[PDB]
Amino acid sequence: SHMLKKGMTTVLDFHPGTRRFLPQILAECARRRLRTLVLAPTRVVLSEMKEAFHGLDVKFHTQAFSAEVIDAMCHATLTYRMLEPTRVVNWEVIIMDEAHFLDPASIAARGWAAHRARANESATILMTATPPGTSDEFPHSNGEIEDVQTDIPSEPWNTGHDWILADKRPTAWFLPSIRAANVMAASLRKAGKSVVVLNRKKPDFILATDIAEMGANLCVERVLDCRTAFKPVLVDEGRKVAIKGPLRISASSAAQRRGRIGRNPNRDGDSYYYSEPTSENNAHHVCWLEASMLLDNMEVRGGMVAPLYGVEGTKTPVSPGEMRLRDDQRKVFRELVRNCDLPVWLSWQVAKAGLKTNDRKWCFEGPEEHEILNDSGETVKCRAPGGAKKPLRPRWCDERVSSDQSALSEFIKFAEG
Repeated sequence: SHMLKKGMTTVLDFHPGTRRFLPQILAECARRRLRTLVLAPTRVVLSEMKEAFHGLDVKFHTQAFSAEVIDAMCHATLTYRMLEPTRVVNWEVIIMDEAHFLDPASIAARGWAAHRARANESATILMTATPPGTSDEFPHSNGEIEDVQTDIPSEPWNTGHDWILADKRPTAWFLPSIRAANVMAASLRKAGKSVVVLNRKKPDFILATDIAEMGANLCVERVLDCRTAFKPVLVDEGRKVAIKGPLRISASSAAQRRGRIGRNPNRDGDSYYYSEPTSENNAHHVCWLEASMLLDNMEVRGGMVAPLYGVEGTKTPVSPGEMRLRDDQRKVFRELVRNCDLPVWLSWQVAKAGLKTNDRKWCFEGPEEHEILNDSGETVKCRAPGGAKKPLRPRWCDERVSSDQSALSEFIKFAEG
């Protein structure tokens, strides 16, 4: 009942299925004239807020926050302004929608918002059906759900899975990779089905690798779940970032994938098919340390140190405050992540070293074991600073910059300029 009181932290575990409650809690924020911050996990959810808030006086920051008692923005848009030594904003209420996403900016924002609550500067409200620290693969739903443990193919099949296409309800299918989704998509369309592939009108199939691109608009009665995903994992005693998979997903991630169906109280019998078990052993995933780096470098009133939120403090391998940088170090760290589209972990390695954004030498002073290949198997090479064609070796290896042709291409454009 004291949601909007400074010092209060409140988790709201509404059944899935932004359009009803959030407009109301913002209204009382307006009547109380409390400076409110509304955080969204994705640009999709942020756009749905624009429609849901049309009768409200809310400032949306769809690109930057460089300047109305309610502010609405994405987690990343908040994290990156906090990386600058700038004017602190006394947000008295902080509301986070879908406070369960596990990208580093989302995690660090939870610890940031949770810190302002403990510091008595803000009231913090987290909204998610799967709060952090919950590990239940089958939580409550509005309508009853049919759970089925069964073998689900990852590649197209010519025998033994009649039940998939024999069901006619609109279906969402979570697959390990976009490559698998694209391959599967063509095989389902040659089978006569309508397919839509979500990536960076009702189809018979919607294929995606996560729930990030899915708004509340999506209408689906059945979910197939490979329950796997590739992840950026820390390897080699934590001095390299490698991509590994297909790995198991956590119980909350499977609960969120399953949460796409069962949203109607009137409709029972929605079906969720899965095979793989889940796993919570993910402390070696790089996103926790990347969340620490970000949070241990976001501006806070008083310059104080904050741990990650709740159970997410157990997952990070460092200790609160450990990844803080000097301001001159940090501005390269902020500039490299924001405008050069480089992984958070890698950008922190250059800032701890002391190099500068326009200097691209570190792309070259690396050992040959750090050399990057291509899809055809050859070793790529590009222009070093000064026009010298010198070989491409990162001083710190982060396999995210060479995961596909699109990655190392744009990583080369970073090396050349």
